[PDB]
Amino acid sequence: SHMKYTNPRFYKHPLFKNFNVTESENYLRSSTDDFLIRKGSRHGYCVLVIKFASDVFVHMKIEEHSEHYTCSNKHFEDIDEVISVYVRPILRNLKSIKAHAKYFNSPEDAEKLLSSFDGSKVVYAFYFSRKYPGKLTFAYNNGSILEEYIGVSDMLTYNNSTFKDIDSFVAYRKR
Amino acid sequence: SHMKYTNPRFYKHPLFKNFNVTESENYLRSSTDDFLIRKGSRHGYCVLVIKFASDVFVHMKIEEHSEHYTCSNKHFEDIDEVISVYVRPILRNLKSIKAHAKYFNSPEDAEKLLSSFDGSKVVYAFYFSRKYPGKLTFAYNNGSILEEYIGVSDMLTYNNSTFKDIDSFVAYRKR
Ligand SMILES: [Cl-]
Ligand SMILES: [Cl-]
Repeated sequence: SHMKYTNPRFYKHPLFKNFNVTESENYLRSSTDDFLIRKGSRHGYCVLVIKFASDVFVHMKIEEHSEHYTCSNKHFEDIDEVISVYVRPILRNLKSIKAHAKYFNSPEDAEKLLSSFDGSKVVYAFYFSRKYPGKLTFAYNNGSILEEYIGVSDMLTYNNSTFKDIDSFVAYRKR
Repeated sequence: SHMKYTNPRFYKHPLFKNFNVTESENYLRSSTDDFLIRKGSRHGYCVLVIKFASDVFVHMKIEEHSEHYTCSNKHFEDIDEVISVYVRPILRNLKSIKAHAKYFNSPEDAEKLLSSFDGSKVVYAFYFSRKYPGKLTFAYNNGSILEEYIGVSDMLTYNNSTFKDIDSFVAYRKR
């Protein structure tokens, strides 16, 4: 935006925390909280921080305009609407992902399974990307270990395609 | 919105036509043009009208706010951005759809094919919905003629799932 004479309205919001990047991630590392909204380094916006895992954080710019907000190219009546329409279904998604039989917490620890490969079947694992916070890595071994990125929003997104959960993704990916 | 003292900015836009619903569809029926933006019946917005077929028109509210516009829950810097980001890929989609081997122009005329059913295979056809302008009807005969709606945006959307074209949709739907 450009600067206004009044405090940004999101300052008054209960989810708004006066944190920078490190403080947000710190606070989230040791909180039960899954997300917060922090201050942006320049005027006009705050930033939604969602903890994907202990060391995976997603920071999304939320812009404040005269009545509405915008977040990820979508438009929202208020911050509460960002949370219900946008954040909760992400969390619902993250919950399923980490419940999955085939989800692991580290690449390093999804390592064991990928190495157990006989030649009998494709071995595959899932773990969140640290190189691209917000991506789920689909890793598989068919002879060589390959990797693919899946987007994590309210759905799982893979190239053109879109999935409610890992299961349906798996179904599509094989056949 | 509520009323302002200045003309809505979209009046100045070259794609804006001072038409109501009938005039828009009329004009589109007999134009080579695929879409236009028309006046809304109340303040604060114009309406994108896309011709899907001779008697299928999709009307989408485009709201004008102080600098940005909104259309289908998405946010746009200007009307031009609505067109490139939103309308052209719809048109690219519509083009493919009507190119498809399995697309027909009327339900009535996708009737022949659905009746040719032997028992040898599932017979299926595609045609745009008139009951829900903006939907593509996927019709199939496996014993009885069933129907399903696919959304037409930049992608084809079917329940949870999303497709670039009919072909990949077909692939998914069978197996
Ligand atoms: Cl707005
Ligand atoms: Cl805006």
